[PDB]
Amino acid sequence: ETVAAIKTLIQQLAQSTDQFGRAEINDALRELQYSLETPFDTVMRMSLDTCQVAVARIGSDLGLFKHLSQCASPQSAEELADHLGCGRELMSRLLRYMASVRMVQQTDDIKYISSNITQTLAVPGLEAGMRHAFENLWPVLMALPDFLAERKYPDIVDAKDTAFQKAFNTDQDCFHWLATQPTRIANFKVLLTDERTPNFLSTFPLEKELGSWSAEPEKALFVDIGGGMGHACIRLREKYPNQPGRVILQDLPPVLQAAQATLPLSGIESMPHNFHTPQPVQGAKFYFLRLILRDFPDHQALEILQNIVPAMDAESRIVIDDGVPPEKGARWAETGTDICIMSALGSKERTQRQWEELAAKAGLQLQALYQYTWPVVNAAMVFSLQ
Amino acid sequence: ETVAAIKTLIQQLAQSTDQFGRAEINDALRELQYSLETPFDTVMRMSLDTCQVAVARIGSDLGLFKHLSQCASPQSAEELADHLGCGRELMSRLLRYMASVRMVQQTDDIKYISSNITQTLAVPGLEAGMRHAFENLWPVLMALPDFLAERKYPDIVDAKDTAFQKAFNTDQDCFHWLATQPTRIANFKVLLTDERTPNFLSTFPLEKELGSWSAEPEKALFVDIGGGMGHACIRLREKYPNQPGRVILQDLPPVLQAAQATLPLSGIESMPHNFHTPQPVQGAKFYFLRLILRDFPDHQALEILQNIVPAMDAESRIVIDDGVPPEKGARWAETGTDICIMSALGSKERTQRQWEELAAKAGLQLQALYQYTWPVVNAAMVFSLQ
Ligand SMILES: Nc1ncnc2c1ncn2[C@@H]1O[C@H](CSCC[C@H](N)C(=O)O)[C@@H](O)[C@H]1O
Ligand SMILES: Nc1ncnc2c1ncn2[C@@H]1O[C@H](CSCC[C@H](N)C(=O)O)[C@@H](O)[C@H]1O
Repeated sequence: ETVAAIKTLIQQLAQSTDQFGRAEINDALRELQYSLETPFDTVMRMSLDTCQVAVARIGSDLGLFKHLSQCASPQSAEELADHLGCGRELMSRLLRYMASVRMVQQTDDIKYISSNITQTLAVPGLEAGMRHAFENLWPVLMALPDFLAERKYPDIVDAKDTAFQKAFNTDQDCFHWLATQPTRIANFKVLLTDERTPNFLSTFPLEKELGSWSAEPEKALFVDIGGGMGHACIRLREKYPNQPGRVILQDLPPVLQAAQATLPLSGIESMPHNFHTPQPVQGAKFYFLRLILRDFPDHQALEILQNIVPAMDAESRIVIDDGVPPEKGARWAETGTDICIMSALGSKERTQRQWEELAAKAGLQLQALYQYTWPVVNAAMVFSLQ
Repeated sequence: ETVAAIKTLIQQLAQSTDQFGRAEINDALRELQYSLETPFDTVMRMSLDTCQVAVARIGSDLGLFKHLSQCASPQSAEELADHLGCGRELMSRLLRYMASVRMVQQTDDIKYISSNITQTLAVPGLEAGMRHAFENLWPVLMALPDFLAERKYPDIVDAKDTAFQKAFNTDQDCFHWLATQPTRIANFKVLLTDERTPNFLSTFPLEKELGSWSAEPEKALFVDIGGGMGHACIRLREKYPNQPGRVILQDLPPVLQAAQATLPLSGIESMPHNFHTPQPVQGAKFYFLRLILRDFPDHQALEILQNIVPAMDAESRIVIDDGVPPEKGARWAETGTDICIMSALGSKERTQRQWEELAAKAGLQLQALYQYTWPVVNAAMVFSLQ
């Protein structure tokens, strides 16, 4: 059949390229889908695609993805239902739906095996992002249209006056509201254990950027500001095991104690630091900010940069590792993020020119930009004092 | 470039087939996307694809899609913002996101024109379907995971005990509650103006099913039970304009009122009738139920059928026009519908065997099954007395 032939050739093209080529193919397949659906199909697609997150959250509550990924033969719906404690008819209907969207696979004797998506949802860090989206993002998006209608469609600029405050009936911003929320801290801390791949070290020419700087007598090579579990520090020490200089993970105390389990015995310091205060480490080569500034409106993002600038020597650099969407033709993964951080945080995705304008207000100029993902661009941008 | 070549060749294959083949290709493109995405891509897709309904809702509130679909030239974001009463920065970011998911088209000089999806969302009945998804379906899906956990995963069979009651904090079932909400019933009435295509008359062998039936003296040929705007009656009269016999649209008076604008001035009777009460028309050739019975659990669906059966002749037929999902390999459109109607109405999609089991409890037997859509199957099922 022509359908089998299409799948075979796209599969073969996909395996004949790298992860960025496969991402480009997937965006093309998505664009083809939208161009080819009928009007009624469009409305059905938009209506039913919301089911995926709800049904993933149920499968996660039942432990279904973890169980199915460990099974060694196809499982019947009754076997899964009786094992996980689910009603037989309910489980059979959830599995039929999951099979239709490849969350599981259905065999021709109507049994079930894991798919690539089953394996994904069984990973704690990824499972946690799905649960984050259901419990924290969905309420904000559900509130955005009426929030904007009430306020007469304002440009959102303040983290304490956006859809989040209407959706959760609070007056705090996300950061502070979450502390008051037991169940959501546990999922968030699990979320921080996910490590995105690839990372900036795949294209960052660290030796070229070192240049005229010296680690002697005891200077810091790398200060990871808000570095979470410290994945950037770990990958840096791993890739450049012979480069001298302190490598310092900076974050809040509760996150730093969680990171102790995973950090190496030696080579990475843990330093409690609130990045809304002056940077304590002086003259470091790289002050590193990964997925930090995108969570803040320009006013607060600027204050974070101004808190680092007085610690910089002439050879110091601020490295912002973040999304850099293009000026036109932006893709859904970076425009969707923009709407979400608008609605929850009052912040925004920034083009290269918007990053430069923000950094110029802190006294900085862009020296170099090292993309490491495509077609949705994440880049390490290297800034020095003007 | 490979991506351009894939789009060219899929587009050419799509143009060469019919709507059923294009739907087959679209399901295959979806399956390829899901198998080719990375684990991180899966979570981002699940997370962000719900932005689409939220942003469509906003563009609907602003009249954006209706406006853009009437525009004779590309519009800048500033021109749209100022025309529609939206903040310029807000409108720019919404348009960028809409273009990235083909809800509009962005030009090379960063202006905006209608896409196929813009035109769809400008259609009142299709727009109303999207607004229904946002305001009615979304809160029920949002409530389903916690509802199932509280009741430890029951099999849902009661229309007054499902996620709908939790989501809207009421003890009414969905049908009664909707009537007490003026803006929601108003949207619903616009929703009824959308006419699905193709319809059952494309494969229904009317003359063979009629045989020698005579309309003499006063008999009805076609009774459209819960017929809405009467599309099935209108199409029947248009395709067989010389077939004698009355054609009767039965619904509740508020819906029949909205139908008068569209009905032909002669040939179709509007008869108020509650299908939970005994059927007034005796001895009709066809009692027609399109997309009625899937809205009810088996007990209440049985009673609707039992209200008709005493009116039937030996020649009378009940025609159920509804989804007939396969025993295996069902598609996302028909399984996702099953999960939505579970959560909001306590009902279910039914396989052919499940329809026959239900209809036998009313003393009916299946005589013919006429599919008219593929690969998601809708069929007219013709039942007679045992
Ligand atoms: N005021 C503050 N001072 C220092 N760290 C903060 C902070 N507010 C939030 N954070 C931290 O900022 C991080 C945001 S997510 C961390 C992402 C990390 N840079 C990475 O790419 O791996 C969290 O670890 C959180 O604990
Ligand atoms: N108790 C009742 N008696 C008669 N009609 C009812 C009813 N409850 C709901 N309805 C009607 O049933 C219809 C369901 S949707 C309409 C579907 C229609 N058969 C078609 O496909 O074209 C609505 O028009 C609604 O007004």
